[PDB]
Amino acid sequence: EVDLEVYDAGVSATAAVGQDATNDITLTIEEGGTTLSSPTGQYVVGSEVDINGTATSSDSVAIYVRDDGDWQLLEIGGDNEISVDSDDTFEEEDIALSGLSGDGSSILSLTGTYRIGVIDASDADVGGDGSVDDSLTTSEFTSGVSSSNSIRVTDQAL
Amino acid sequence: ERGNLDADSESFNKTIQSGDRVFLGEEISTDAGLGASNPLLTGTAGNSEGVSLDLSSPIPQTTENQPLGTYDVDGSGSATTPNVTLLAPRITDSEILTSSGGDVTGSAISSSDAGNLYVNADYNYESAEKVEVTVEDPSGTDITNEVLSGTDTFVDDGSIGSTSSTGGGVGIDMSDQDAGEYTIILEGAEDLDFGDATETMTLTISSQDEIGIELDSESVTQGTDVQYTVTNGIDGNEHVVAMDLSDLQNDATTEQAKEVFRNIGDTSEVGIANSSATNTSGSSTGPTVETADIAYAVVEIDGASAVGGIETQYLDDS
Amino acid sequence: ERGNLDADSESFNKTIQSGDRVFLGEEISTDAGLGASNPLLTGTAGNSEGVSLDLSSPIPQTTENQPLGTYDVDGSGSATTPNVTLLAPRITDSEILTSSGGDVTGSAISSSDAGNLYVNADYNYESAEKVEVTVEDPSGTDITNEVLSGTDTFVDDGS
Repeated sequence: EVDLEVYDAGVSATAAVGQDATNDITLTIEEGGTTLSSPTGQYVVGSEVDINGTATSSDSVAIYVRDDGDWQLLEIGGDNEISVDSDDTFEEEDIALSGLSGDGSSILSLTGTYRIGVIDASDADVGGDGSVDDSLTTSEFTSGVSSSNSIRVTDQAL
Repeated sequence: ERGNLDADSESFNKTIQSGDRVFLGEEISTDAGLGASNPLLTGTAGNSEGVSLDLSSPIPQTTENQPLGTYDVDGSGSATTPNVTLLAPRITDSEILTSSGGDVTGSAISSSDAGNLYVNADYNYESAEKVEVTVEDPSGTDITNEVLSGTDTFVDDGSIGSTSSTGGGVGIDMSDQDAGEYTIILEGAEDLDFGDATETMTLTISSQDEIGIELDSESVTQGTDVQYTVTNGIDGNEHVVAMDLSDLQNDATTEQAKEVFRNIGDTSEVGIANSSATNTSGSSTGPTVETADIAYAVVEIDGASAVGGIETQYLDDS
Repeated sequence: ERGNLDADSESFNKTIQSGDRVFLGEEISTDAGLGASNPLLTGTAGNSEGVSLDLSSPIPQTTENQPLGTYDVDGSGSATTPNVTLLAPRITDSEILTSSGGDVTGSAISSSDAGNLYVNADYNYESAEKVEVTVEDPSGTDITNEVLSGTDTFVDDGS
């Protein structure tokens, strides 16, 4: 719950710390939702797929992949982020997850069942420069607003 | 001073000297100048002769009770002595232009690119008062201080087409604001804000719709021309619509492939291009039909959309 | 120059000299000429006497706030010095004629014979600006560059 306090006319800023508020108003603030839709269920190794999902309260989002350890960052490319429209939806063009350069993509190259999740810009290099450049652990990834879904990679076909 | 208003960093001045100009809605200052040395003025000729002009009081408007013209101290006579001519306040043209030109007023623009916009206008009253700019959200609240970037809210006369903050015009960074339709309000500094002296320029902010293309028909036969429209593009920039030569008929010639796209609409140049050179419709100097690999037609955009056309004749039935 | 516009292959010119004519919707150029040497002008006689004409700004229209007439530098007086008369822009007559005469405007014509058509007009503003021609399809698109054959889209006065 968040409150707003007003003060009588003519009061100074410094002198208003102790005096009681003439009136007040309160509002509630909750955390939004950030989920992925398309990178779910199945994935052919080496194939290209789009990034589909929604983000109610987000500006920059990053995609991470985890398998028995750290969440290795996936280098999507330009600025490692996706903007969100007014409809609380973010999208990306067709991207080959394994094709792209980075150690994050290397986990998905081998056949198996893994996990992929998205996270808002609340990380911001877990404190520092305004860029998503880390490999957030389980505690760091879960602490912020995020969501993950199970994914498994299937070998190629013809 | 008066007539050179920005020379003293003043937004206005009401110290009228002899022979200067005065506008309809002014409020003359009775301090030193031609407001205490000569407060009573009378008309000279035309519809204004005989009519008096009281400088100690605000001047009326809409060309009633104060006809436009030169005013004497003696009236219609043989004296040419402390002097006032009465004009009308006017805003003639005003536009919103991007950092590299291109009017974007009354048209939706991408939030990403709406970060270096400019506001320019031409107004008649430059000797008297500058013109203010006030950005208003669709909810109707003054957000000017949030979006202001420079020039101190004052835009000079002329300076239409000024893409830099060095010239007259104010820059607004509307990138941070959400999607919606916004209104920019221009009006005089103090008094000249009534009709014909103020103008509201609208502006739409929305999510960047990627380039959209539509056809008036999808199922057509050969020979039937089809008009294609490009939608949601930045004004003043040149798109390229490409045509894969594999869809072309095999028995086509070099001159037969350069006429797939017509000069209809906003199309600028037509021809066939390759990774190294291009063969336009002007001459058959570049790649030939077998040498080239793409057919193109560079097209600009005026407003929110541009329209072109194609010749489905000599196209493979697929 | 001004008054002989096609003599310099120009579609327009806004360098007004003393004694020339000016039309309602013009936008005078403040460069060399009677736009920086004398930017303030006042009326002479009739309904235009006393009224001022600001050359540094676009000129209003519909005969309001700018009465038609000769304008002095001094106003109604004993001076006949840098000078402007204000007329109105006008197109009087215009027709579409076949290669051997015969008006075909507003009338259906055969596609076979519609291959050597001409467009002609008479306009008042010949000293200031030429008049453009723009062919529009029923769908409402500029097809001028496809159908143009010559004369460079500019049609002269008379003719």
